[PDB]
Amino acid sequence: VLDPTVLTNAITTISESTTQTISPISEILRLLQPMGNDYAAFWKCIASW
Amino acid sequence: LLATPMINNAIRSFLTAWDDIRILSPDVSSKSLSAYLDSAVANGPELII
Repeated sequence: VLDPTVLTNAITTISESTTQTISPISEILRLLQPMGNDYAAFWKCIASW
Repeated sequence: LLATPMINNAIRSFLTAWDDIRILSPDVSSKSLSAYLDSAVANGPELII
């Protein structure tokens, strides 16, 4: 059961300064977390093999 | 689009101000490029009488 509060909960507790303009936590949290189909691509890849 | 608002606001000033390059960008007178070419034809002499 791939639950994405395990990846998110590890990145969200790295400490970064808020005074920086470009924030390297908010970029990757924008990168993966909008979610389409609860990450079912992985099943398709596995199914295809 | 993540930036301190003062910085993000600054980008808009730069980005749009160069949008007026695109109002007079590549000229759509590609058919009238020949009409630029047609302006030089009428000052041709009549060699053939």
